[PDB]
Amino acid sequence: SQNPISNNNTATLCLGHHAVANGTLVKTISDDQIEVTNATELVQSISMGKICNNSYRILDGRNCTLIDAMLGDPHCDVFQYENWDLFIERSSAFSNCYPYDIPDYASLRSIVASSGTLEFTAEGFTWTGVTQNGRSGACKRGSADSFFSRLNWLTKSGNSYPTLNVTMPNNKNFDKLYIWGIHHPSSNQEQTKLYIQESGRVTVSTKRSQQTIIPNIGSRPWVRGQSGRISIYWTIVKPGDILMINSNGNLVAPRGYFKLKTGKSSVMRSDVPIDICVSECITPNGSISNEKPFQNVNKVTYGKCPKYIRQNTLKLATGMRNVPE
Amino acid sequence: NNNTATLCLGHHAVANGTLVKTISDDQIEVTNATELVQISMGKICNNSYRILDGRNCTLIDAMLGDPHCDVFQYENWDLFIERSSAFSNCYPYDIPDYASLRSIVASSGTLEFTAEGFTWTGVTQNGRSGACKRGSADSFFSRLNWLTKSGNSYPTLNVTMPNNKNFDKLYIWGIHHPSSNQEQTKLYIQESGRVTVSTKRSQQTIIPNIGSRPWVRGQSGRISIYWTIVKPGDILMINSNGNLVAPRGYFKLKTGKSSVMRSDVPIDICVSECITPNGSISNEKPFQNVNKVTYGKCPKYIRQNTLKLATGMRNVPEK
Amino acid sequence: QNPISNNNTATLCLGHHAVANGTLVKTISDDQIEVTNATELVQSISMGKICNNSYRILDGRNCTLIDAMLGDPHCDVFQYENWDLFIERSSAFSNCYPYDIPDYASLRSIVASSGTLEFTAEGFTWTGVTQNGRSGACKRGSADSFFSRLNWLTKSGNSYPTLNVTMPNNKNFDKLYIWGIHHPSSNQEQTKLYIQESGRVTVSTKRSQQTIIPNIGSRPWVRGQSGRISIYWTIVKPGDILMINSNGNLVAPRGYFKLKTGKSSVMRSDVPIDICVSECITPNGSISNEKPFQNVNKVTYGKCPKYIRQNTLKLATGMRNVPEK
Amino acid sequence: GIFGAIAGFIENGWEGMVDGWYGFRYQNSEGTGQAADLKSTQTAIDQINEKLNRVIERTNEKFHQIEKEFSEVEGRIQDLEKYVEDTKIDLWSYNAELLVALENQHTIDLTDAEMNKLFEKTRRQLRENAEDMGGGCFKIYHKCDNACIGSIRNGTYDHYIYRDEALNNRF
Amino acid sequence: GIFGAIAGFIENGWEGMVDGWYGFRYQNSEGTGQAADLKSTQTAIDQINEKLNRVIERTNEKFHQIEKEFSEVEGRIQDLEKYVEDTKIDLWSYNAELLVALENQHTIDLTDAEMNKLFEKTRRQLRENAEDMGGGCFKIYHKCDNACIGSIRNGTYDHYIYRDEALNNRFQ
Amino acid sequence: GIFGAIAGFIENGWEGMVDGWYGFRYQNSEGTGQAADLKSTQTAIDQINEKLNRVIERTNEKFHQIEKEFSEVEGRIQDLEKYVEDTKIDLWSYNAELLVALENQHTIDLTDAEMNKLFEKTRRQLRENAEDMGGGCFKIYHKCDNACIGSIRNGTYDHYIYRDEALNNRFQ
Ligand SMILES: *[C@@H]1O[C@H](CO)[C@@H](O[C@@H]2O[C@H](CO)[C@@H](O[C@@H]3O[C@H](CO[C@H]4O[C@H](CO)[C@@H](O)[C@H](O)[C@@H]4O)[C@@H](O)[C@H](O[C@H]4O[C@H](CO)[C@@H](O)[C@H](O)[C@@H]4O)[C@@H]3O)[C@H](O)[C@H]2NC(C)=O)[C@H](O)[C@H]1NC(C)=O
Ligand SMILES: *[C@@H]1O[C@H](CO)[C@@H](O[C@@H]2O[C@H](CO)[C@@H](O[C@@H]3O[C@H](CO[C@H]4O[C@H](CO)[C@@H](O)[C@H](O)[C@@H]4O)[C@@H](O)[C@H](O[C@H]4O[C@H](CO)[C@@H](O)[C@H](O)[C@@H]4O)[C@@H]3O)[C@H](O)[C@H]2NC(C)=O)[C@H](O)[C@H]1NC(C)=O
Ligand SMILES: *[C@@H]1O[C@H](CO)[C@@H](O[C@@H]2O[C@H](CO)[C@@H](O[C@@H]3O[C@H](CO[C@H]4O[C@H](CO)[C@@H](O)[C@H](O)[C@@H]4O)[C@@H](O)[C@H](O[C@H]4O[C@H](CO)[C@@H](O)[C@H](O)[C@@H]4O)[C@@H]3O)[C@H](O)[C@H]2NC(C)=O)[C@H](O)[C@H]1NC(C)=O
Ligand SMILES: *[C@@H]1O[C@H](CO[C@H]2O[C@@H](C)[C@@H](O)[C@@H](O)[C@@H]2O)[C@@H](O[C@@H]2O[C@H](CO)[C@@H](O[C@@H]3O[C@H](CO)[C@@H](O)[C@H](O)[C@@H]3O)[C@H](O)[C@H]2NC(C)=O)[C@H](O)[C@H]1NC(C)=O
Ligand SMILES: CC(=O)N[C@@H]1[C@@H](O)[C@H](O[C@@H]2O[C@H](CO)[C@H](O)[C@H](O[C@]3(C(=O)O)C[C@H](O)[C@@H](NC(C)=O)[C@H]([C@H](O)[C@H](O)CO)O3)[C@H]2O)[C@@H](CO)O[C@H]1O
Ligand SMILES: CC(=O)N[C@@H]1[C@@H](O)[C@H](O[C@@H]2O[C@H](CO)[C@H](O)[C@H](O[C@]3(C(=O)O)C[C@H](O)[C@@H](NC(C)=O)[C@H]([C@H](O)[C@H](O)CO)O3)[C@H]2O)[C@@H](CO)O[C@H]1O
Ligand SMILES: *[C@@H]1O[C@H](CO)[C@@H](O[C@@H]2O[C@H](CO)[C@@H](O[C@@H]3O[C@H](CO)[C@@H](O)[C@H](O)[C@@H]3O)[C@H](O)[C@H]2NC(C)=O)[C@H](O)[C@H]1NC(C)=O
Ligand SMILES: *[C@@H]1O[C@H](CO[C@H]2O[C@@H](C)[C@@H](O)[C@@H](O)[C@@H]2O)[C@@H](O[C@@H]2O[C@H](CO)[C@@H](O)[C@H](O)[C@H]2NC(C)=O)[C@H](O)[C@H]1NC(C)=O
Ligand SMILES: *[C@@H]1O[C@H](CO)[C@@H](O[C@@H]2O[C@H](CO)[C@@H](O)[C@H](O)[C@H]2NC(C)=O)[C@H](O)[C@H]1NC(C)=O
Ligand SMILES: *[C@@H]1O[C@H](CO)[C@@H](O[C@@H]2O[C@H](CO)[C@@H](O)[C@H](O)[C@H]2NC(C)=O)[C@H](O)[C@H]1NC(C)=O
Ligand SMILES: *[C@@H]1O[C@H](CO[C@H]2O[C@@H](C)[C@@H](O)[C@@H](O)[C@@H]2O)[C@@H](O)[C@H](O)[C@H]1NC(C)=O
Ligand SMILES: *[C@@H]1O[C@H](CO)[C@@H](O)[C@H](O)[C@H]1NC(C)=O
Ligand SMILES: *[C@@H]1O[C@H](CO)[C@@H](O)[C@H](O)[C@H]1NC(C)=O
Ligand SMILES: *[C@@H]1O[C@H](CO)[C@@H](O)[C@H](O)[C@H]1NC(C)=O
Ligand SMILES: *[C@@H]1O[C@H](CO)[C@@H](O)[C@H](O)[C@H]1NC(C)=O
Repeated sequence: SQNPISNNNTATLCLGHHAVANGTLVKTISDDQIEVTNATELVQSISMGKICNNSYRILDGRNCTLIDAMLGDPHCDVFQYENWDLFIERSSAFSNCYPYDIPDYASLRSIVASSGTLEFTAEGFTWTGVTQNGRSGACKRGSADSFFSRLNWLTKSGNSYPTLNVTMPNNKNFDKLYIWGIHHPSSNQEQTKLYIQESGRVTVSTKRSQQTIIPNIGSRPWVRGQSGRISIYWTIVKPGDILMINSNGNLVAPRGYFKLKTGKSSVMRSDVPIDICVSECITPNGSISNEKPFQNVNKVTYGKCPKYIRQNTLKLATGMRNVPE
Repeated sequence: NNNTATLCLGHHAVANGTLVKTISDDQIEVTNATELVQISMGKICNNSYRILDGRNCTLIDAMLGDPHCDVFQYENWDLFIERSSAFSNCYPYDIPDYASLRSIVASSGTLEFTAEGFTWTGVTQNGRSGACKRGSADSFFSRLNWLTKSGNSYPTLNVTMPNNKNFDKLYIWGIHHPSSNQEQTKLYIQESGRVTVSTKRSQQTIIPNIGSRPWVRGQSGRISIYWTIVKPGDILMINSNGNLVAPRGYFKLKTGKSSVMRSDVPIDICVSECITPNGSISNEKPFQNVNKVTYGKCPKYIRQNTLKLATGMRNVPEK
Repeated sequence: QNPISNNNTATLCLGHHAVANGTLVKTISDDQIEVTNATELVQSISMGKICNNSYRILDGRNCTLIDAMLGDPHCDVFQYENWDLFIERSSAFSNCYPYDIPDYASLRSIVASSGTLEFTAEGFTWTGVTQNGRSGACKRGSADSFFSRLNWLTKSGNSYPTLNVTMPNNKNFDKLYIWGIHHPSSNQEQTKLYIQESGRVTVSTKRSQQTIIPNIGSRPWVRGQSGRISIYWTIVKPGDILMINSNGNLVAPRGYFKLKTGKSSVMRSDVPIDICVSECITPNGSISNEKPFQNVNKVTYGKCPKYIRQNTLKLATGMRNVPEK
Repeated sequence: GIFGAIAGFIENGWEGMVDGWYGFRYQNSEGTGQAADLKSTQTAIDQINEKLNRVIERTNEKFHQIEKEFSEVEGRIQDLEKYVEDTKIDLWSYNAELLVALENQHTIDLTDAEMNKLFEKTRRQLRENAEDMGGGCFKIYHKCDNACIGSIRNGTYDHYIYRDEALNNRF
Repeated sequence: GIFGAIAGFIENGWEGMVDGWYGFRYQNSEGTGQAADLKSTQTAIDQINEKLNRVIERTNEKFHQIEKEFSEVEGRIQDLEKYVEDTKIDLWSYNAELLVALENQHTIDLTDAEMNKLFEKTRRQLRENAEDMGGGCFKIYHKCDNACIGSIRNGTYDHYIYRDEALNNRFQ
Repeated sequence: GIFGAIAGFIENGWEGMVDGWYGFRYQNSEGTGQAADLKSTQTAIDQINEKLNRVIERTNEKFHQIEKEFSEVEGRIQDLEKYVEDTKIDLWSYNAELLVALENQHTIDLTDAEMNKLFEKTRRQLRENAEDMGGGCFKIYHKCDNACIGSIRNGTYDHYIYRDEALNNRFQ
């Protein structure tokens, strides 16, 4: 101009944008890094370190698995008639009953957890010519030898084990789930002395499905006083369908059925403790905040959760580019 | 005024606009838009693709030769329509890996059957049951052959059947499961059965199971079905001393582009190149919210029932 | 209006660069549009041969992974081998006793991912039975033989006593035992080799078990044999134990294979292997891993571009091209 | 609009105009009039017309796939089959939601750009014979009949002819 | 910026301005001053406020899924379970990365535009009474009290009233 | 493009300009000349060079995967393995298609804007000493040698010293 004192009859009018002192770097299509006024984190990296029980109905398995609790293990009798949204399995859990294996244990674990209930109902299975309630020292309940509370170990009555045959029609409007099994003796003498016949057989069958499993007499590892085993199976009887159980030996009979539902429940393996709080997302690392759209805590989740990603941080700009003075 | 002139620029706009969504805004009005998510015709169009209506038969019953599914003999298709009111009306049966077979047959897209000269020495053929009535009389699956004793003898059957063709053969056989020991020693003489169907590259052996099953169309016995594929230059062999539900021939398998679908809607003449359980749908749009189960030139299924694309500028009506 | 540019005037024009020979790309606005430059993002061409100077490639030649594992006479050169990628040729074949493997693919995957055929012998005591049984269908050198890793057990004198042995895992890694059962051609051949009519094999750990019954019947001759064998495997973890009970038909193991959580695999190809530099491999030879996408094969191994359906994608590395005149 | 033309300095759109997306209105010695600009209109239509075919391909054939509905309860294998499809649906549902918003965002901006460019084109032509009145209107400071307007529309306006007339009335 | 306003012909922003994103700083006879522009500020906030909701819906509710962690090595069915999960993670990881890049790219584009929009909006009102000096500032060639600044701010600037005084001061 | 610079108000490009992307052409008493601009060029190259690295991960290693080729018919297990791979490929094929279309669109817009930004930068320097001819050209209305031209190109052109000379040329 220069005129150190500006004139009365003219004016100046400048335009501009705001700014902050300490900005933050984001990534765009154009730039690798670029400073903005404020940004926000989209990836939940921090867990709460515990499971919140006030949102969804949680159930702690303690030292019992979902299958042990279902089967009816002596030290899992507290779990009778329980329903849940999320069952929790601990790493230190175990079995202290008769040693067993379940062909396709994973599929059975999936079906029970999804239904989300252990609602058992006993039924009047009329067994003819056999001794009910078999007991074992490997499975102790109280001050006596016992067995799985939802299973029935059938053995010979006198000097004869006749061919069993029983009916049980499903007259309800829901799916019944029967859990049954078969025994595997350690020697030929056990087989012959226990169930008379040299070879047992268990033909469970409906109008459409059938299952026949033959025993296999042989030595297995010593497990709580037993070198024998018991295999477990299941058959889902549909509304109107009829259950039939034919066997001439080695039958571990079912006492009743489980009520199956198209549930919205599940099971999870986690070792963190459960505590009083509110959270709608649950991972093996505890519950997490479900406000962020993504998370880097765990791929395994249950409930209203954000989507898992390999990135640990994604800054979304919530403001303009910052240009300090 | 004559000394000056005014020239104004602008753009067009309409009375009734339409709302669309962008990255900037939730709902912003534009001059014209269009829908990108596909309603069904309520019927499966059988002009473009070859459609086959099962009516009261499944693909397996039509294959095995169930009395009320003999209309489906020597049929080929692009899409086999199974009705929910389907049923079996022959001998009660089960099949290990039922769904796996259903897919292989549906994928092939044909029930071409060719009877082969099987010699069965010393056994009664063409066994029949009252559970499987063909013309108000006892009968059996038309593609299977129930063999039993002849006289007081059931000899160890042993037959062979080479593949001297240039394609994969599909054999459908089974094994009878009797209800009691009396049926076993009456029908098959022996106390226990055995069936060994094998090739140079595989083998399947099955023992029967003497046990009572639920009452189905008169019988408490069962039959288990098992399939076996024979490649070009390979050879089939069937050894058995009891309970063999023998095959009469083979089905031709080919890498078709066919499939099977469950549906309960009418089928009639119309023009469409996508098919769902709800019916045929128009494939003009890129997406659809009718059914995830599809077949043909079909739009992609998504969760959303509406996605409005803008085909015009922003709408700014006059005051 | 004056033709000559006055000394009190000047012209200044702004412009962009151009090129005579442009290239086409696709934008959101245009299907084709001419740009000053472009680059390809789809590697559609392979080198035509597999490289072995980055990853260790092992040519399988006439043997498959399983035929090299079991000890097929013409695969004896593959003993105590290790790899990052095993190449199985289509012209490969088996030349020993005819066999099958229930879930053949699953075993193939486990060993290929392990990435090693490191074998270790163990002292199994098969009291009261013959060993080292061999067939005419498996000619090692110019004499009868059998799979080197398997041991065929038959009767001694006139008895096949109930075999029962155990082998604990006191190491610090997983043991993989390859074992099997033999299927005769008839009842006559059954009692001839193994005395007892009903053969049986029970292989059991403390928590799992696999019981197999033989299969009898005439089958097509493969190298002069109507008899067959089925192969099974058993994983024994650190701390667990192995036990094998059987009264016939046992094709016993001689030792264990070492298991690893490796980064190895197996590939089907008929392309030669030679010296070159590449970190990506397909069934069509190695591929250059500079471009982000590729269009050679969906099966890939190593540091590879993502397979897509498109054979060409042009990215613009330059502005809109507008030639002169 | 990011250029700030549509719903910006131009107050509103014209319903009266039919044969074009953009155009001119004017008044002069020979009364009022209206016109439409084809060149700018066509650029808008070309970009918009069938703009998904440069992203989503022509719908291809799909034959036998896998089971998506199940009457029975089977366990492990069924859970995977349901999970595989559930994963497919969400990823496509996202891509669809994403695409449409991007495509719409672009369609708003390209039309907003065309309006701005048409205004700049005219401004450059008039040079210093006219002035921005606001509302996308130009005040021309010389006698401009319909024949002179036409020259502005088709891009043949020579400002030097009306230089001395304009700059006199201007200042 | 692509319009070249922010980090362009505007040398820098102001830390002093705290009651808005865009505004005016002016100097005249009555003194200096400042005033934010609420219309341009709010337009930028409206768009940026929750701009992930227009593509990703808050969060989906999910229950029983497949097993993503295993203890035993099994083979085929296990390999498929692993492969399915990685492909999902890989595809979502890509979607998240691409999303933020475009969102961030767009966030800078719109704010840059707003600064440029307000600049042109001001220039149009001023007509021939002022000149763009450079640095995003205008020299107004007439007396302009705070009442006259408000008239520019609230859109009611009447350039014809000052035109005689303005033009005369420019050409001398 | 959207700014209407490249293939818009500027008629065509220069094949002769090889030392840069953007530049100048001038004419005065001392003849004609052509000079590139390094600032606009560098800004464009930094945005385009390895632009896919900002969205795509550094290609990582994949080891043992599922089987994607089968010589037999197996059914339910095989159909799923084929379906998983088909579903995967179609999604990456789409992601690749959409990415390239967006990045190409971004390239055309950013380059078109850098053209427009250099023009508007020069217009603000010249103030009222020059007029826009159209065709992206400027008519400077005063004595302007190569030393004066040079001051515009590096950004130190003081219009004030020429102003009085230019205003008399423009309106008389
Ligand atoms: C097939 O072959 C196998 C292997 O030879 C046999 O399996 C073994 O059978 C024997 C006899 O039953 C088992 O012997 C038992 O071992 C127990 C081990 O338990 C723990 O306790 C000891 C310390 O006491 C620890 O050192 C050890 O590590 C274990 O953690 C012992 O407890 C038993 O010893 C005695 O215990 C009580 C103490 O009150 C005494 O009263 C009894 O007399 C008892 O003998 C016992 O010796 C052995 O464990 C089995 N091994 C395996 C791997 O299972 C099969 O029996 C064989 N089958 C046939 C049909 O021949
Ligand atoms: C193992 O245990 C099971 C179950 O106890 C036994 O199986 C039953 O066996 C009996 C005798 O063979 C079967 O009896 C038959 O029942 C049929 C019922 O089905 C119908 O009922 C509904 C009514 O709700 C009708 O709508 C429908 O149309 C059917 O009619 C009857 O149809 C049969 O009728 C015949 O029986 C009478 C007997 O007085 C005869 O005089 C006539 O010929 C008449 O036609 C018949 O009563 C029964 O179905 C079997 N049930 C099941 C579930 O299998 C096994 O026998 C047993 N196994 C062994 C080895 O003992
Ligand atoms: C159930 O039915 C099956 C199939 O019919 C029987 O299996 C066959 O059994 C016979 C008898 O053991 C086998 O016969 C042998 O075939 C060998 C194969 O080599 C070639 O032979 C054929 C001849 O037509 C050629 O065309 C072709 O090149 C073959 O490669 C031959 O090597 C043998 O030939 C010789 O036989 C005698 C001994 O009998 C020797 O002394 C001679 O020197 C000569 O070399 C022999 O003929 C036949 O291979 C089996 N086929 C299959 C597919 O398994 C079962 O035996 C039967 N089961 C029961 C219980 O009856
Ligand atoms: C318009 O300009 C032309 C050429 O541009 C020159 O302008 C001069 C003023 C100066 O700025 C120079 O840098 C520019 O290139 C003028 O042509 C010039 O005329 C003068 C006078 O004749 C020459 O200067 C001297 O003349 C004699 C030559 O015998 C000698 O004493 C000196 O060495 C010197 O040359 C000059 O060289 C001319 N340049 C050219 C290229 O011909 C022109 O005069 C001017 N027009 C008007 C009306 O002033
Ligand atoms: C040191 C010694 O020699 N001791 C034996 C002692 O083992 C034996 O007792 C029986 O031994 C048998 C052989 O295996 C079983 O172990 C018996 O175990 C029980 C059990 O504890 O579970 C008893 C139980 O009553 C049985 N269950 C039922 C329903 O009957 C089971 C059952 O037999 C097995 O599950 C079959 O596999 O086993 C154990 O009592 C005695 C008997 O004479 O002799 C000592 O010398
Ligand atoms: C329980 C009783 O006393 N029932 C009698 C009985 O005389 C008869 O019922 C017969 O019971 C047998 C049991 O082995 C079969 O169920 C008979 O069914 C038939 C059939 O399908 O109709 C007869 C047929 O000839 C048989 N076919 C062949 C090839 O053998 C089949 C076949 O044995 C079974 O399907 C095998 O599972 O069974 C049935 O007639 C009835 C009628 O006379 O009268 C009762 O009083
Ligand atoms: C326009 O883009 C093209 C390709 O998109 C550029 O071509 C590239 O030119 C460079 C040299 O500038 C060449 O470099 C060579 O690279 C290969 C492979 O890395 C190497 O073997 C050679 O030793 C050399 O370094 C290269 O051939 C070529 N790119 C490709 C993929 O072939 C061109 O330079 C660009 N030009 C302009 C003006 O933008
Ligand atoms: C736009 O504002 C002007 C005046 O400027 C006002 O700016 C405000 C931010 C605030 O500081 C206020 O004090 C300041 O006056 C308004 O015009 C004036 O309105 C007054 C009302 O009393 C009249 O007395 C004046 O004559 C009148 N003159 C002028 C030259 O502006 C104007 O009303 C307002 N318009 C709108 C739409 O809000
Ligand atoms: C800048 O943005 C941050 C978030 O990026 C804001 O602070 C968060 O506000 C939310 C919602 O009110 C709260 O959950 C927390 O208090 C804050 N979280 C974090 C991680 O900071 C806030 O709007 C701005 N913060 C500052 C300092 O400018
Ligand atoms: C890459 O390798 C695959 C084999 O894994 C090739 O697939 C074959 O391609 C030929 C020629 O196109 C066809 O005739 C065959 O039918 C294909 N498959 C098989 C199983 O044979 C593929 O073509 C190869 N790519 C090349 C050579 O460019
Ligand atoms: C800016 O340029 C000023 C004058 O222009 C010169 O530009 C160069 C092209 C130079 O080599 C000479 O030929 C021109 O005369 C010069 O005075 C300044 O030094 C330059 N300043 C900066 C910061 O670059
Ligand atoms: C910015 O960060 C610096 C780091 O030293 C710190 O001193 C201060 O809290 C911050 N300054 C402002 C003005 O917010
Ligand atoms: C989360 O849990 C997993 C097991 O599911 C565990 O391996 C991992 O260490 C945990 N992550 C933490 C605590 O950050
Ligand atoms: C690599 O391949 C070459 C050529 O086949 C072979 O000679 C060599 O043994 C292989 N291995 C190494 C480590 O070079
Ligand atoms: C353009 O329009 C003007 C207006 O009258 C007319 O003179 C002329 O014919 C037209 N020129 C061209 C080249 O179209």
